[PDB]
Amino acid sequence: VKLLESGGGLVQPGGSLKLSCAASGFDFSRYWMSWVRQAPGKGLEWIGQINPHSSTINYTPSLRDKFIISRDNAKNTLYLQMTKVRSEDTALYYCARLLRYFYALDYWGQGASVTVSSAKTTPPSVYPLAPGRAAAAASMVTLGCLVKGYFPEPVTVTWNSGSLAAGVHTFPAVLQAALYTLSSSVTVPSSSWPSETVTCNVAHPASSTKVDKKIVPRAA
Amino acid sequence: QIVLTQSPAIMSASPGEKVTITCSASSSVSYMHWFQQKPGTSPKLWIYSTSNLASGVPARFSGSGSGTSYSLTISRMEAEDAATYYCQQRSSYPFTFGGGTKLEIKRADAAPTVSIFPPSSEQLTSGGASVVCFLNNFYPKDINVKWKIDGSERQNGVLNSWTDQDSKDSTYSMSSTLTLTKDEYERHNSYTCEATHKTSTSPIVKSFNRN
Repeated sequence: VKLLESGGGLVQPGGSLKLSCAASGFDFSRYWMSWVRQAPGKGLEWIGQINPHSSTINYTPSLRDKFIISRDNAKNTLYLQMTKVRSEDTALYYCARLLRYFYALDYWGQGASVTVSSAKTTPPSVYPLAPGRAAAAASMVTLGCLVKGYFPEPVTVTWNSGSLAAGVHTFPAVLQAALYTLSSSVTVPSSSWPSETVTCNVAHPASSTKVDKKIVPRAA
Repeated sequence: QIVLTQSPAIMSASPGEKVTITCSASSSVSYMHWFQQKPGTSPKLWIYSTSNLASGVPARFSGSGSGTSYSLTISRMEAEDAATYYCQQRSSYPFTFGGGTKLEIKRADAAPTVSIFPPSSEQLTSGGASVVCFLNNFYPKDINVKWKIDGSERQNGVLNSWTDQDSKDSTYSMSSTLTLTKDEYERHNSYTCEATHKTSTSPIVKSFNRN
């Protein structure tokens, strides 16, 4: 059983958009389906609900005129019409399966992210952070990577293309003017760096940018 | 639209601790449902129709209630139970969710490991300077970080970000970035990242000087 959402991305406020949820693994023509949304850093908000014949569809009263729910059992997909979107419509959009008819939302997709904003897509600057000019008697050494001034979320730091996993923290992004910033620390023993390559990988799909920043030691 | 109010809204619990989360309804409902969410993944059905555990949910869980007050109970808190729990009603349209309750696990106290980083030379070529400071792997999450330029405390342009509990060691981390204009950065000499945590009465201090 799988639910796959798609159709989301950056939208200007006042704009329109269309999510689709593709269902497989079960007999889609038999289930009431639902949309739930979650704003960033916020709780679940029930959107609506629709039956197998599209003869009874329920909404949260607000957004009942600006969101339209529909299904296409031949194509095994559920939809969400979004029109008149505003800033507060910025959320991750889940499609879910109401178990048989009565009660439970038992399966969920991963969500389709929607950012409602007139701010324009912006790639990050990516700065390597090597330690204080020195040589410590430290048995471990901590390196950092700075990802600054992008819009919108998300972004994706790895270290050595996902081969350095233990000892990493990736701090959550934070807004500022109209742009995000995050950083990711990683800690390794002194024996391994700088004798070995550690590299900050940062990809930002919304601007189709992907940049690598080797962490070399400081200089003069 | 029945409104659901959860209590408490955040709580830490030691392993083996009994945990109880309350869901209140503005008007009576006939059942309550509960969903578990961990960062990154979609909500998972936990308990449906008040006291029935969903598939895979371990026995230390249970639900009950009636009317306008339901609850979820973990008999013995476990590290893997640390998440956010939502209640949901399905006895009147529109269906509604509680605000959620974030549940964290307690562990031994831990002093942070503090690292400071001067601006990359590449950033300095652009006319902008960021001093970044990493406070890593501490418990509890309550922590005070301050920036001193030339020994003088600094408030503007500081930007912090904590990670959630680490899935490995249940510890917290936070980063603190002070952003300046490059012209400005080159005006001063010493730069200080200073952190005060209950694990000690002496603040942990990191500093560097330019040149």
